[PDB]
Amino acid sequence: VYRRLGLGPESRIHLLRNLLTGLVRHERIEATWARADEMRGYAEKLIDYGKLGDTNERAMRMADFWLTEKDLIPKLFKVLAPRFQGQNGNYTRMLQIPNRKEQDRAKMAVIEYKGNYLPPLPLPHRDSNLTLLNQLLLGLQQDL
Amino acid sequence: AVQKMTRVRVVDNSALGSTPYHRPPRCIHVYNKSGVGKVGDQILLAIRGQKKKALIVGHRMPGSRMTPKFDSNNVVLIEDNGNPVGTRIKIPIPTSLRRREGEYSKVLAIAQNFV
Amino acid sequence: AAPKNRRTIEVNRCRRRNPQKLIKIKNNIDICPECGHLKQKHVLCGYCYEKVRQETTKIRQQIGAQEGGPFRAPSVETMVLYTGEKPSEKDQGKRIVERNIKRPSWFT
Amino acid sequence: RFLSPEFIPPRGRTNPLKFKIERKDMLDRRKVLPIPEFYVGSILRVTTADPYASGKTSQFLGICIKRSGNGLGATFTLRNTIEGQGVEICFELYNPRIQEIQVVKLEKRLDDNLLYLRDALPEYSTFDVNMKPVPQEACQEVPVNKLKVKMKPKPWSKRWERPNFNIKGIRFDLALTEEQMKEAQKWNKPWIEFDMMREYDTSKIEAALWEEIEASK
Amino acid sequence: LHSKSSTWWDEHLSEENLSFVKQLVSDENKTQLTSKLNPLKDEPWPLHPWEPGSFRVGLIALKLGMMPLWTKDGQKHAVTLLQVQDCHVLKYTPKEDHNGKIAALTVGGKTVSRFYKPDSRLEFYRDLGLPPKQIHKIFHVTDNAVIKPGTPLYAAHFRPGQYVDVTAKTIGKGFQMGNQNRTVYGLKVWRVNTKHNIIYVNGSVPGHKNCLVKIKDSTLPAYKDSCKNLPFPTYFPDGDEEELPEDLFDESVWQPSEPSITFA
Ligand SMILES: [Zn+2]
Repeated sequence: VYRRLGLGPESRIHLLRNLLTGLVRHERIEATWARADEMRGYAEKLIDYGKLGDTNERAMRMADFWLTEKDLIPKLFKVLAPRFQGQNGNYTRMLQIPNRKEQDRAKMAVIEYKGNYLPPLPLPHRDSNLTLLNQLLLGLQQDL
Repeated sequence: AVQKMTRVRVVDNSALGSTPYHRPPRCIHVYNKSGVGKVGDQILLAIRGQKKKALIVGHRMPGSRMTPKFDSNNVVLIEDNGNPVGTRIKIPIPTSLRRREGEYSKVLAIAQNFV
Repeated sequence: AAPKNRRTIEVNRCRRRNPQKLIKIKNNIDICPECGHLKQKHVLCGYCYEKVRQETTKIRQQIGAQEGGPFRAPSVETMVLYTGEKPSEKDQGKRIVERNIKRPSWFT
Repeated sequence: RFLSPEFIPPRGRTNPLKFKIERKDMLDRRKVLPIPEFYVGSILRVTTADPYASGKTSQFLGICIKRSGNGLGATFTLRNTIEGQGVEICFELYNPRIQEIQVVKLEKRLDDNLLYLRDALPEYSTFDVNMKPVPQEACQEVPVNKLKVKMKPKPWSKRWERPNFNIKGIRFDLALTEEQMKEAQKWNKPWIEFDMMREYDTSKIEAALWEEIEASK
Repeated sequence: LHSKSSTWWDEHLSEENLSFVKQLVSDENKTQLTSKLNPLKDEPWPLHPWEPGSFRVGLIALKLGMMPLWTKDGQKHAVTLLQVQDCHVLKYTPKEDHNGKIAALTVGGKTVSRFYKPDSRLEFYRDLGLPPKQIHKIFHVTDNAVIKPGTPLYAAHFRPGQYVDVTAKTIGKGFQMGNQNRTVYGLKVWRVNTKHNIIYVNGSVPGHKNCLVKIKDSTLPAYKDSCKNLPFPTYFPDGDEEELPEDLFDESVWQPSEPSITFA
């Protein structure tokens, strides 16, 4: 249930720790698809710790350990946590990007923090209902 | 439990068992189709440089649920004729030996302590 | 260990020209209306993504200069404003990033 | 609100319907036989029908050392020293042959598992079988015994000194030097305390179970 | 380019239309199942009397899991849980046209989605009027025991106290294996849950949890003719001659809520 990355399990935590810290600072990070999926679960769980409250000692310990840069700790409790108070989940959005042209052709994906101020990503749009097929289905819906 | 080697405590008043000896009483053979010896299984114990059959009454191996796990391996000496070598047994002996297949009435009669 | 005899070119040709060893064609190729370039069905367009990604660096460059120091991440929300757009009351109490360029059409 | 451990389901692919059916039978059995609330470290006396004996029941008294299993198959183990012999018996909560369950002394111990008590001195594990039940306070938490047991020589069943075990009821200082603890601490794995991949939360399940159990009543 | 392209059912389905499609599929499945609920009211094939040497059809069930079961003797017996889901007769094969020795009947259960299946499989099931099933299995059934296709099969076909045979594919282990059909013989049935169609069978069943299995009457010589005292073709809830209890227990089995067993 866990990918093998880095030179060891501790390196994976440190690698995951670095990735989590980078995401918070920028809110949008591009990395290999396998690594991005691995870090997605941790990011969502951290927001739950932020929602728990700043005064929570466990959250403070967790926030301090995971976020190397301490200026982010106020941001989590005063920017990230307040923003997603309404939402119950799905805080992180991960999308596929064309593979890197670095001679290794690794699978590339982009993971972003939802609600950010960054420019909107070019997300896919479903087919419009004005299409012939959709219109026919709409007629069936109306009859029913 | 008691098996090849597996120094056991001789819970008996038999002369060889009762008398202190510098080497512990180990087992040489298990009288069962399987090689594992548990409570109620005859074994070929060794005492005072002599080979004497012993009956296992307790083991430290994890057992089935609803049963007490002994912290020490206890055995009772049995003569060739089938009568126990010792006339009394000090450690509490489980009463399941009565229902166990074999001849256990003699040992149970000699076992005053039952748990 | 070496082969007992040289392998014939005819035998070699069959092995390398076997369909299993040939390059397979892909039927999942799609077109990007936005850039007019090709794409895969499960892969987003890259020509347009280049505009957004490189635009982000320009925004990030402005942010880096504004902060001016390491470990200076604000504890308040941030917003980006382009020329011709003025802060509103809702923008109060939020870090403001100013861009000389006009509001991009794609960016909303 | 005390929700017994067995009701809490474990993570896995087992069908939820099994738990729903199992809970109904458990609730039905609880009416026939009342299961008192108890925690590890509590001394209990349980009456069970004797299969070897004919029409004879027996009561065994011991300190609760471990709780295992879930659902109808949940079991609890209580430890005692009888005739100088440490004995631990595992009792299944819903076994039909358990006539009655009596909590002689309801209390909790420093650690949720008391396997180290085997390595502790015999007196900490010795309890009188005939000891009468002591009074308990309903609107209170179970008494928590904070006594730290003393261990026997270093050779033990498990390396309790290791941080992973994190035993808080052992007098390590008496038998172990601070340098030895540092050697044990080499297996700290500090990321384990911060790793969220090993976390399983049943609080929502526990809360949901409470209303369902009360509704059946 | 005039070349083939890859498409899926959800490629061009809009969010509003996609929600409608999901509702329509549920409606179709419900209507089809209800239509086939009553076999006796759908021109049932002639019923024949039981005689020695008759073979009844088997069922397909899902392996829910295992749990301990207690008997009135105080003994604890681990039992495995099998659930019969959407068991229906699909295709009847004549004796001569399938095997000169005996005829066979095809039964499938565990309905599956129609989105990611070839039209050929859907076409066959559309004619039968039932949603597609995960697995097709063939059961050898005597002429007297033949049942019209589309007849719903329920866990009540078997009864507590009857020994049964279960065959299932073993768990695959990869290159080191497994994924081979194996059969377990002489498994007694302890209890049947009518409401959820759960049969409680003694012993273990090969395969992982939630794995489909094939269930048929025990073929051991001792239980040569057990169908005499059981529903000879099958149990028909449509007739409803007498409603069965929700939970069926074997006599030796100790039901929960009974008095604590005392070994007197
Ligand atoms: Zn484009």
